[PDB]
Amino acid sequence: MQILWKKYVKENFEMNVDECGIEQGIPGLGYNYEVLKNAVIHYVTKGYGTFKFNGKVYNLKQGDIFILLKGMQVEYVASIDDPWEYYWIGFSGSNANEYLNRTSITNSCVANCEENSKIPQIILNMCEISKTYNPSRSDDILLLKELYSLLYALIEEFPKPF
Amino acid sequence: MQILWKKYVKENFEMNVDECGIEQGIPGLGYNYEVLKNAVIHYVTKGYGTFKFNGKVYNLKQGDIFILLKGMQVEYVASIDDPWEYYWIGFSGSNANEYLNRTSITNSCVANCEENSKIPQIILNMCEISKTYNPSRSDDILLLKELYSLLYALIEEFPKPFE
Ligand SMILES: OC[C@H]1O[C@@H](O[C@H]2[C@H](O)[C@@H](O)[C@H](O)O[C@@H]2CO)[C@H](O)[C@@H](O)[C@H]1O
Ligand SMILES: OC[C@H]1O[C@@H](O[C@H]2[C@H](O)[C@@H](O)[C@H](O)O[C@@H]2CO)[C@H](O)[C@@H](O)[C@H]1O
Ligand SMILES: [Cl-]
Ligand SMILES: [Hg+2]
Ligand SMILES: [Hg+2]
Ligand SMILES: [Hg+2]
Ligand SMILES: [Hg+2]
Ligand SMILES: [Hg+2]
Ligand SMILES: [Hg+2]
Ligand SMILES: [Hg+2]
Ligand SMILES: [Hg+2]
Ligand SMILES: [Hg+2]
Repeated sequence: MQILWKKYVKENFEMNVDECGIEQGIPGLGYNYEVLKNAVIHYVTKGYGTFKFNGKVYNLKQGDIFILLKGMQVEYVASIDDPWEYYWIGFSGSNANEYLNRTSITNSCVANCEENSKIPQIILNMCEISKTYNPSRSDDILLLKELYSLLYALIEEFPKPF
Repeated sequence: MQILWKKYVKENFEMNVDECGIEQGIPGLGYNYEVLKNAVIHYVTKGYGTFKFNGKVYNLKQGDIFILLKGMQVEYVASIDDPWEYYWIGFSGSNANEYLNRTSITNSCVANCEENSKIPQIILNMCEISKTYNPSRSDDILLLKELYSLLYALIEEFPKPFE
C-alpha cells in the first residue's frame, strides 16, 4: 500500500493541486478502475509494471510516465519479479486542461523522459513540499508555481506540432 | 513612446498578468493620477525619481520598488539631473490579492530589496518574455509561473508577521 498520499482542498478552478503520492507496488497488486479524478501524472522511479488502456498494454520501467484522465478505464499492475515504485501528482482546473491539450503525451497517455528531463525533479520537489505542507508559510503558492513548471516542462519535452 | 508596454487580455480571475513595461523617464516629467489597475509593481533599474502618496514623498533610486494599488492617488516623476528607468508588472485576480496581502508593504507601497533579492531578476525575466510574447510557444504558462515566483519572493523578503 501507499507510503504517502496527500489530498488537498479543491479551492481553485483555473489551476489546483488535488493530490500527490508515493507507492511501492506489491507483486500480485494492481488497480483496475474508471478514473474519477481530472488528471493524475505518474512517474516510475524503480522497477517494472504494466499500464493498460483501450486494449494496449505498455511495459514501463524507471524513467517512464503515464497519465490518468477522467473517464479512462485503466489497469496498472506491479511486475511480479521487480515491482515498480511510482510518484504521482493529481491536478485540475481550466488552465491545466488547456495546457494538457498542448502536449503529445495526452495522445497515448504514456511517455519516456530523457535522463536530463526536468519532469522527474519537479514531481520529486512537489512531493517534498507535500510532506511538511504549510499554507501559513505560502507552500500553496510554491505548489502552484511547481505545477505551472511541470505543465511547461511536459509541453517543452513532448510538444504537439506548431 | 516607451521601451516596452505589453498589455495582456484579462482571461484569468484567480491569477492574471495584466501588463509589463520598461520606461526611461524624461527629466522632471512623470504621472499624477488615481490608480485604476488592480496592482502594479515597479522596480527602479537606473537613476532617481520621486513617488508621492498620502502626504509622503519618497526619493527613490536603483534597487527601490514602489507598488500602485487601485484607488491610490499617486504622483511619480523622474529626477531633473539623472532620470530613472523602471520596469513594471501589472497583475490581478482573487488569489493574487490574497498573496499580496501576506506582505508587509501594502500600506506603505515602497520597499528596498536586498542586493541578493530574487525580485529584480523575476521582473526582468517577465519583461524579456513580454518582448517576444508567443502563446503558441506557451509564453502564457511561463508568465503565470513567473507571477507565482514574484509573489512568493515578495512574501519571503517582506513577510507580514503571521500569528
Ligand atoms: O490517483 C492516483 C492513485 O490512484 C489510486 O487508485 C484509486 C483512485 O485514486 C481512486 O480515485 C479510485 O476511486 O480508486 C482507485 C483505487 O482503485 C492508486 O491506488 C494509487 O496507487 C494512485 O495510482
Ligand atoms: O500601469 C503602470 C504604468 O502607468 C502609466 O500611467 C498610466 C496608467 O497606466 C493608466 O492606467 C492611467 O489611466 O493613465 C496613466 C497615465 O496618466 C505610466 O505611464 C507608466 O510609466 C507605468 O507606470
Ligand atoms: Cl513595494
Ligand atoms: Hg490516451
Ligand atoms: Hg526520465
Ligand atoms: Hg504535491
Ligand atoms: Hg508526489
Ligand atoms: Hg507527495
Ligand atoms: Hg509580463
Ligand atoms: Hg498602498
Ligand atoms: Hg534590490
Ligand atoms: Hg515586465
